[PDB]
Amino acid sequence: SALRVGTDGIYPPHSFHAQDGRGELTGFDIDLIKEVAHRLNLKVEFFETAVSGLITGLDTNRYDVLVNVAITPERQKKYDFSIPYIAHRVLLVVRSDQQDIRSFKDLTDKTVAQILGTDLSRFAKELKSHLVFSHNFEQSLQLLLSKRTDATMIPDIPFFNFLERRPHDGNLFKIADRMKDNSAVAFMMRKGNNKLTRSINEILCAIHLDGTYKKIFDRYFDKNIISSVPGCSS
Amino acid sequence: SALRVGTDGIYPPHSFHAQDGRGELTGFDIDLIKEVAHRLNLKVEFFETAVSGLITGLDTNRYDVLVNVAITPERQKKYDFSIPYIAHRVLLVVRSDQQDIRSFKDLTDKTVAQILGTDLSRFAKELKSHLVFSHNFEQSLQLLLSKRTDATMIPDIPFFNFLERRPHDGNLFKIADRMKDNSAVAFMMRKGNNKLTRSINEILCAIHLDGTYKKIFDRYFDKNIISSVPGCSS
Repeated sequence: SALRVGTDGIYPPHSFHAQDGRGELTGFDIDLIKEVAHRLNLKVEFFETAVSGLITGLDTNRYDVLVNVAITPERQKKYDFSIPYIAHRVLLVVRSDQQDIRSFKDLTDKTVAQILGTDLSRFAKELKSHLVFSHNFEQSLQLLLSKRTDATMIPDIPFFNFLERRPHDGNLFKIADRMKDNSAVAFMMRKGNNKLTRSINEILCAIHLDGTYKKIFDRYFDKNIISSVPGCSS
Repeated sequence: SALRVGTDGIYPPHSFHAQDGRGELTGFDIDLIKEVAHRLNLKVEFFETAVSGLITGLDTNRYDVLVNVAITPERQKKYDFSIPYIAHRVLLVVRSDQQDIRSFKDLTDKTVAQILGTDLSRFAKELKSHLVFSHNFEQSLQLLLSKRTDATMIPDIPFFNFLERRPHDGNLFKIADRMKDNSAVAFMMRKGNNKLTRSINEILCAIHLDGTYKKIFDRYFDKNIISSVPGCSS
């Protein structure tokens, strides 16, 4: 009777602690999965783990659901996904006065802040960038400001949240490039609980249809900048 | 050897026969499921079936996949769905001379063309319209133009396709209302069909990532008018 959810609560606006990190867990993905659980007549339990350990807790049955996971073919082979519930676009962020980075290709031989254990850290490695590993988005941006790194590839959702919380810091950063396509994000689960997946999917449609999706979406994000996914019918 | 696909082949641009009905099946959804099948090393076999029998056909095990199905919570209770591959927006279309229909609510006691067996048919009956049953979108619009009905609730994809083929007719119609959300569209399967579903999903991700999705989409649709879904990551 519990839905067990793994997350790292240092990632606003997805998953963070209220009162500048001192209070209860909150965020878009948190609110959404809690609403799902309640509609399934389940209590939600959260577990907080460093990002580089999130998948292994799922693998070893410490919890059942991971939030905010980008869908990839390798993941689809090994895990089950909900229907997508938001999308992000990857941005190439540099200091506002940087002049030698105009594309993802220019990251070769440059120093780049990425989160250990992520797909973007692997892409940076494959580009022959020089990586400095950060604990989260905030730290990636701070490494860029301090000049430890010259760039960071960061999804739009957290970057724009950063700009809303710290608008006077905005002038220190610019977007040099961005991926041509966005990427679907879903809840990720172990293979072999079709029943749970379908139930989550069903409730997600209901949440779109009665306006609850929009209410949770508008609590965290600006619809002029961040993409939603399509709604449902019936 | 074969992927068995049910479709109704009088629905451009989704599924239709080349050379004015005489040639091969083609269309956005057709090309896409053929490309999926191809990457799975399967031959495709199409079972042409009227809209009113598409979902019952699937119940009846006459084929394994249905194309171009809107996701709804009732459907997700009973069937499996792939991740969404396109979205449509339901429009309320009337003649440009109509004076008394300004919302979906105004369809009570009006005569409306809808297709037997669809959610929009059911909606029309709930509103207490008088229903004139159409056999496809083309006939829904012709019933409207001929004044045998005063409205049809129709998705944007086929409506704009109609205008594209009749480039001087835009002024014969107006959109009086539209649903507040667009609607996710996916492949539908019998429940239990979890390995086929996974396979289709991994393949859909691949098609987005290598640009093939964009290629098929641009073949049929104007991206300034029709919504796509998010891409994937790797």
